[PDB]
Amino acid sequence: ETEITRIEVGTGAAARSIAMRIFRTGPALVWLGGYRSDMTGTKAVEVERHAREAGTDCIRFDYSGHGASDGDYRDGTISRWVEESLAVIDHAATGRMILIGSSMGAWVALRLAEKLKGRLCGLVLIAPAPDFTAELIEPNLTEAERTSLAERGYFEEPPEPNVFTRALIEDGRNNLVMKGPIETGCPVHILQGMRDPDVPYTHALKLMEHMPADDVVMTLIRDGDHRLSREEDIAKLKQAIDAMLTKA
Amino acid sequence: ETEITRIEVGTGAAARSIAMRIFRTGDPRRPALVWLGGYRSDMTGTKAVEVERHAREAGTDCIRFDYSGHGASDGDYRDGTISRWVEESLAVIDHAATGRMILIGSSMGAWVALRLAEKLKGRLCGLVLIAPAPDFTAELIEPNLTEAERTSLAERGYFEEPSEYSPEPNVFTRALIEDGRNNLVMKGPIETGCPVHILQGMRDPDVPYTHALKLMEHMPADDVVMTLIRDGDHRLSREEDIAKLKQAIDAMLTKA
Ligand SMILES: [Cl-]
Repeated sequence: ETEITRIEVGTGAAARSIAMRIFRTGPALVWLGGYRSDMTGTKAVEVERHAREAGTDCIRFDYSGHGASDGDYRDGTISRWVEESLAVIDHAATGRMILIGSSMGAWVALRLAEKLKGRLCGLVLIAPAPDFTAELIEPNLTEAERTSLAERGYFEEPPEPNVFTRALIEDGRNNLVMKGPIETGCPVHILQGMRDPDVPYTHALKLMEHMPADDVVMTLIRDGDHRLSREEDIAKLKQAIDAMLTKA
Repeated sequence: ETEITRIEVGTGAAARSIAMRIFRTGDPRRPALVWLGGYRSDMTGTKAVEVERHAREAGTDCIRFDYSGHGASDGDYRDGTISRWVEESLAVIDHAATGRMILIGSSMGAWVALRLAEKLKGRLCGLVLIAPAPDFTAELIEPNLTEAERTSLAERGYFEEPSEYSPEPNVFTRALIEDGRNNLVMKGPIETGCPVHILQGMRDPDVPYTHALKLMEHMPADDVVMTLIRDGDHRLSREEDIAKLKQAIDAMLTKA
């Protein structure tokens, strides 16, 4: 329903076209997706759908190497994808916004939250995966996996296998957000499933511990997995966005 | 405000009178909210009054009562056990809690609510647990007993914890801790037969919020949700905390 518009991010051989779907109603919502997802995913589609009911705009886009944007995802880094998110926000966000980040998008959202001090009114983090290169991937590397990162510059995770590049892991240490106290200046809501097989729910708890006292809430779902895309999971996401909208 | 009525619970020398405050406002199965307070709590406390207020606003009944040795009920709380307080709660439910029930248990009341859910499986259609403290005798007291507290338990049958808010110290008897073992819910799986919502504060000084994670890991993979409040304490009685409590009750009311 919402048509794709595009901006060029980066210069020279790093220049790449970023696809965006900017919805305008008749406090925008901004979506930041996962590591190898795209803006047509279930949760992303439901966020713009929430914007249609709350009478607000919605900003969705695809990272480079994702969805309808240029490039190979194996050439991407957190810095590159943060850059694209900033560029899309500067181009589309005409005012206040609520950042909604899922997994790697939550890591991107937290980096954007620091540079945002439009203005941030709320944070909704879905199965948040901040610092996952240093917190989750690095401590669980087999000696055969790091040998691949040394001789090949990447490693493969077991129908197409996820490839984590050496550059992604190295750039991740320059984008760590759990370096200390995390002041977002806005209410925060975390959605997390206890049966998450990719981001252990304690990782979300560790992230929440790094946030100060003021308005951080977590909805912990006992039977939820990493995607959290069931109808009941989406219902709680919509309620978390509704809470952000009522306190803004 | 709400009239106090009483029922005798137990037989013989164990008989004791339990004070209740029954409020009466889907339609053939009018649900009742049931409050279950914490250790040494009172049915006139902040959370309990708000639960009856929520029932007055939602058009449902409300069942408030005091454990033996608590509030308006007979007895000395130092004579009580989890078994006795589960017993009284079941009797109050059987006498007043008509039809559909949503048990709202705070701290020790959450342990009682989980025991009631096991025994009732009217009928339970929801559990709201505030700062849940299941098995707190074996999980929270026993592992932190000093040598002196273990000795006074053996020598005198109790140990004391001075209170920084009241001149009366807090007492934990050997009977409460021993009988606690016969009431553990977190040994083996927990099945409640009804959706469960947990309210917990990360800054809870009396029940570590990890304790409520352990509780959730013992429950099945179906409709167990926790609202974790970053700056909440154990009381969870601020205006913002009461708000989330009413939201939790309303959510339980929409799922039958
Ligand atoms: Cl209270």
